[PDB]
Amino acid sequence: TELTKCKVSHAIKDIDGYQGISLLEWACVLFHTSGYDTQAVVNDNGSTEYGLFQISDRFWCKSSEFPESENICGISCDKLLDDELDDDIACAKKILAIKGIDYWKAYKPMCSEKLEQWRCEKP
Amino acid sequence: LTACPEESPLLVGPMLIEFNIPVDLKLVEQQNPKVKLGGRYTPMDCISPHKVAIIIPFRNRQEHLKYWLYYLHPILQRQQLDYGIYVINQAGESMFNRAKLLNVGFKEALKDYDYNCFVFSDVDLIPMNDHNTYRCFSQPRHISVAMDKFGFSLPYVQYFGGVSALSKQQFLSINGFPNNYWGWGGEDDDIYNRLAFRGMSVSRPNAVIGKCRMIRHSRDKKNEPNPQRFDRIAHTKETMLSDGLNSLTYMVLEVQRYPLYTKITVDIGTPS
Ligand SMILES: CCCC(=O)N[C@@H]1[C@@H](O)[C@H](O)[C@@H](CO)O[C@H]1O
Ligand SMILES: [Ca+2]
Repeated sequence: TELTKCKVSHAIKDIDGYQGISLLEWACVLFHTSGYDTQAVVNDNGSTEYGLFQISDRFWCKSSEFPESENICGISCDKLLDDELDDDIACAKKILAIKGIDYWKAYKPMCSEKLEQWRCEKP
Repeated sequence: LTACPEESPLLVGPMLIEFNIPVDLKLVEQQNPKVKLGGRYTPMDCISPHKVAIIIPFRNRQEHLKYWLYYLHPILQRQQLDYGIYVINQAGESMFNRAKLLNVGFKEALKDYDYNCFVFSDVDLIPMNDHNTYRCFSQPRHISVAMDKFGFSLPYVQYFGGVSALSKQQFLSINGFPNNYWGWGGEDDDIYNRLAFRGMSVSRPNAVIGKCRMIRHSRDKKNEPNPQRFDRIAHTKETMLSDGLNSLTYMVLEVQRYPLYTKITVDIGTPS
């Protein structure tokens, strides 16, 4: 499903400030990472990135295609393709804590400035 | 005989835009009797200072092109522009390369007329308010500002993809667009960094006048998300100097003049 900036924003409130990354930065990153599409699937270089956070099956989640990675997140990759964002968020945090924000390449180039635009005034 | 006025008296404002009905170019051709071979038109009532070449990057999307021509032609004529339509068909099986094809369009269009303004338009974006003039201004112009795909909103302030207009000066000032973006994503952002690095600022119509509809379509397996875009958009400052108009090479395999448009199939090579 294609979510809106505000929908995404309200769903991830608990990642706010985690590892230093604010809500505004995440809203930006996510826009440039999956276009808010909870079902985004991008496969290249022999690995597949899934969902809103584009979490890869190379290390993080278990996919039938690449059946035995470390599955650091402890979740089936198909779980990152529904509209229930809790596990996705739970996984992303592991990524932030282990690898950091640079996992998300959209971050440095598109989200280093003009952040105010990313804010969601909707309660 | 006298210069066309600032604002066209032919404008209607908001238009209903739908892709439910099938198009018949012959009908389209009929309805637009003033369009000459090649997709050219020149207001005969007044003189437009806007000599506009419209460039459409393209590959196996003839259906979109139909709607594009069906809606765009009546609008552009109403906006009183002296224009020309150019579809830059990419031959081959290499990933889509939008920016490059836009570069080809610029060069090829010039061979036809003394154009002073270039509008770069994806084949699937249609303007919903003829007040969003498809021409050039004192600064680079972003046109697909309120696309329905983005909730009739500007998704991000640095967004320049979709449909835009640069004057020859403006386009020439940034060494045109890059040639090394194969696949989806980033090139329109790279173009944005250029306009910025050259001291220009982006101009846009308000979110109401800039409403646009986009014909949705199944993902293109020949335009997969470019894995290198994240690194490439970070070096424009350096690369706009070596990759642009000055480094453009391509081979024209065919030039087709249809009554409503000029189609140029080219071989722009492979991801070098
Ligand atoms: C991270 C930078 C590379 C990238 O993906 N840029 C894309 C643009 O090419 C695209 O026009 C817009 C709208 O879809 O979204 C951006 O995210
Ligand atoms: Ca989920």
